[PDB]
Amino acid sequence: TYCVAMHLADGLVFASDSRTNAGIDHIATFRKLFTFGTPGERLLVVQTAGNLATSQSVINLLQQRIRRDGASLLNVPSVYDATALVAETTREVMARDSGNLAGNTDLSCSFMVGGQIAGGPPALYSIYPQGNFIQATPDTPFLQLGESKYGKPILDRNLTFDTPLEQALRCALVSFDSTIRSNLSVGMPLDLLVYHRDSLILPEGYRVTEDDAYFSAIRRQWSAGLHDMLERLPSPPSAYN
Amino acid sequence: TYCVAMHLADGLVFASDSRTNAGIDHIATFRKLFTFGTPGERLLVVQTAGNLATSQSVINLLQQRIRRDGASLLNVPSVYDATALVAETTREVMARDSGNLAGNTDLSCSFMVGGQIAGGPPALYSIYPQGNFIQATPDTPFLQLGESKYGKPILDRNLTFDTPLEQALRCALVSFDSTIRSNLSVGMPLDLLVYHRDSLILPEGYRVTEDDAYFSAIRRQWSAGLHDMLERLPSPPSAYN
Amino acid sequence: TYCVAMHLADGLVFASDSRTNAGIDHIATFRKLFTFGTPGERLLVVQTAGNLATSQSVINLLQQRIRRDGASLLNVPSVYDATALVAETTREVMARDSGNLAGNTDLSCSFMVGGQIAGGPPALYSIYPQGNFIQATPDTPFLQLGESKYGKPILDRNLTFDTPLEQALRCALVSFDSTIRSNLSVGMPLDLLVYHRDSLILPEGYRVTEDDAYFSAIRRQWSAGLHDMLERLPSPPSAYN
Amino acid sequence: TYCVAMHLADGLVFASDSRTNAGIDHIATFRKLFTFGTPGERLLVVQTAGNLATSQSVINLLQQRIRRDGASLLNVPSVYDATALVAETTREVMARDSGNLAGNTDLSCSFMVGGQIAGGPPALYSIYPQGNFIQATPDTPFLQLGESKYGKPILDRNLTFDTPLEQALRCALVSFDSTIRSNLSVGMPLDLLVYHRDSLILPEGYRVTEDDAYFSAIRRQWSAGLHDMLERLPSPPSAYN
Repeated sequence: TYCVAMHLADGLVFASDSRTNAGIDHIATFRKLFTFGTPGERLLVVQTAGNLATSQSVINLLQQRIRRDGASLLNVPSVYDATALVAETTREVMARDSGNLAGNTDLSCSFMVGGQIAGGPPALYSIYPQGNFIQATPDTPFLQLGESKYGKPILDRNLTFDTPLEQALRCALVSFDSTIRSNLSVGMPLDLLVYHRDSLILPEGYRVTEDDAYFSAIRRQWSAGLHDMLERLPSPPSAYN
Repeated sequence: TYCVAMHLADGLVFASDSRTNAGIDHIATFRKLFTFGTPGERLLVVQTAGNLATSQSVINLLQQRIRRDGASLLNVPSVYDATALVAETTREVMARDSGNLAGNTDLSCSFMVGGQIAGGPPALYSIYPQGNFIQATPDTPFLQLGESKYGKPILDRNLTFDTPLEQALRCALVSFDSTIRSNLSVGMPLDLLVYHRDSLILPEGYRVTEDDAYFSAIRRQWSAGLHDMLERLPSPPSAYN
Repeated sequence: TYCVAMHLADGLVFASDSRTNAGIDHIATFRKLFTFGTPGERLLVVQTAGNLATSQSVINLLQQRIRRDGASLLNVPSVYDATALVAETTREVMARDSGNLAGNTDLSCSFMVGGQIAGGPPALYSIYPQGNFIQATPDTPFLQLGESKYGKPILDRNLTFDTPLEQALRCALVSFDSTIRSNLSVGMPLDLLVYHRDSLILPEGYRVTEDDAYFSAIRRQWSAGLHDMLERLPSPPSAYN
Repeated sequence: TYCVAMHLADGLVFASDSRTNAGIDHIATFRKLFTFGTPGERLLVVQTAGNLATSQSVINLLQQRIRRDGASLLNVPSVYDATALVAETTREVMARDSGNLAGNTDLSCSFMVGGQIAGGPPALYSIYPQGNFIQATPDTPFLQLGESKYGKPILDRNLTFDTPLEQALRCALVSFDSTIRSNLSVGMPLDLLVYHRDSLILPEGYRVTEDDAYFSAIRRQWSAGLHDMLERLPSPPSAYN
């Protein structure tokens, strides 16, 4: 479980893995990036991390309620209020499943909610286990969920509010490369989605499998590059021994 | 997180850092100085300190509500009432996020609200974690938020109601210099804003980065100065050993 | 005294004369169209007809109270509530000036209140002498105050919800043309204001004087037109004598 | 925080310190003596003690309302009614700030209100935390707020209704001397005001700083005096051991 989302000058970029702890000795693939919207009016993306049961219930309820007269991700007036609604829904799910039977088992999960609603700029939020959330800004334009320390440095080094989408995406992919190599809880397939500021369309998004020609290639290149750079760095002086 | 605001004879000066505790192992840059107003009618500045999620929500709601028929920072009749509105909004945010899920986590934050509305003098208030507030006066013309003990002495020593703006700003910068050296929770970039009494314009404000020529220079000078004065102070008499 | 307001698909159009009965042998010019608002958040227009003293007092109190912590035209959450507030204020003024000293003199006046507040469509109301009101709709998209029968037919004939603003304004002007010719209590200068749906700006509005090139011209063309049509109408048959 | 006020045959004398508890680790200077009036018609003085936020709000509202059609310190018909108005205002402030958010924090404060309105004698009242008040009389011609036990004896010993103003003031200063030495919560600068019975002018008042020549001198003299008297008092008889 590792998710990243970026809010940049030109729009939004989302990327999630799929490897999921579904119980003991049951590791499995589950999508962690979901889209919602009406074309020409709004796009919203929700990413998930943490307890599967909880996050599934949350997503499921959001879907059921879309087709119902009352508060829903399709009528909510701002990306803020969408984020709040997700949080609200999370609280509701935690209330029900909590009891003596759950015991000390940890039901918490976290989300990212981003997108654009007609008539206001695109936005991106991250909801914490405890249900309070923060918004990405130009000074802090990307947010992560899950197992994210491994792939943070490359984003810290290169990403800024002005990074174009194609390059941000690329950057995200390298982030996943390092993460996958160094932590087995993270794993392919990946799910990506790129959204263009003010387009107000629902992009289809894309799934990166094991076999993906492009992702295989940039991994091979990135390795060769790192290995090169390392050999062509100077040796430590006398002093260092 | 360290913010300072001054209300002086000639106007207002505001300065904030940007380093922000956004969770465990996630320290990040977030603007802590926000401006609002209509040119020729009003300027209001809000500074933030404390819990990111809470303060962000508060600022976000104040922005959404500006573009809405009802109480807002643009229609409020006095700087006092602006301060009250911020506080009012804070209460509202605390009410919603509070629950079993937050648990013992500390959601409190503090604010400064200052500026000028057409037809009355400029004013500056500070709102405490508990939602009650105080007003800066000629006898107590500056107020601080956050991690402020480190840089308080220089202000206590030099600042008064009659200090001109350029000098007050300079003074503030030295305050930040000492603070940054002695406490890692405070950090650049800094955000400044100077407002001239009765101008009723929205100044663009200015951001001080790591690279800033002027700020680098006065830090280097101030160090040299202190080091000099210290060596040229006399030795303690016989008595002291 | 003659005022017209229209609520159309593309926005609002307001127009008022200025000739005012201010006592015996004291006929005078007074503005009867007043604007209020905060740019990017709301526009409200109030038009007046009836007793000068009363309407002036009403408008004056609304202005004073704008700059005061409490109910005011700037904080009121809807155009409806604005209208209600105006009415509320009117009642308050009538209560105070009523007494034995006024005697049988007629202190009543009427108002139109229209505009747009952020987050809801534009609206237009008319308040009657007795303080109860009605709202213009697509089927009845214009409302009049004062001496309005003279210029009603041209509006009834041509104006509809879908009439564009430039044409509605033109239509209003022809309404004033006929009125001014046929009733001395109505008189120039006129005051106009056009507001574009969802613009949320405060238009400067425009004053039509005696000298106005455009208004002089359309009056001259309209006359010539009417005179033509009249001569080219057929004669009544034998039967009619 | 220590304030004294005296109502004497020749007029009124007011004196306040300025040291103020404004939060934890934030002790600061705030004026605690405020004047109001119209020359040739009235003088009113308000002194404050207790919670800063509360008292500031009270004073602030009294100022705002002076410039507004309704009950205010400038139109109120007697010093009594002025006192009542201050109390009334205090209640209003306590009502608003009270809630769950304040919690158990202590928002109370106390005031003195004294002065003279044309056509009646000067008067002096003290308002208690609970909003009920008492009036100084010839038999009890001074009243204190704040930390007042330290400097009470010198007033009890020497002050009476017939004490002239210059001597009463002097007496007050000695009161502050002892208080300042024995309690750190009280501190300079001090603010004084002397008002002459029937003068109906607004005296400018005077601020006593750390550096004040006269106050430094009488402190030095008073010390020397006390030390002298003490050494020249007789020894206790045999009996006492």
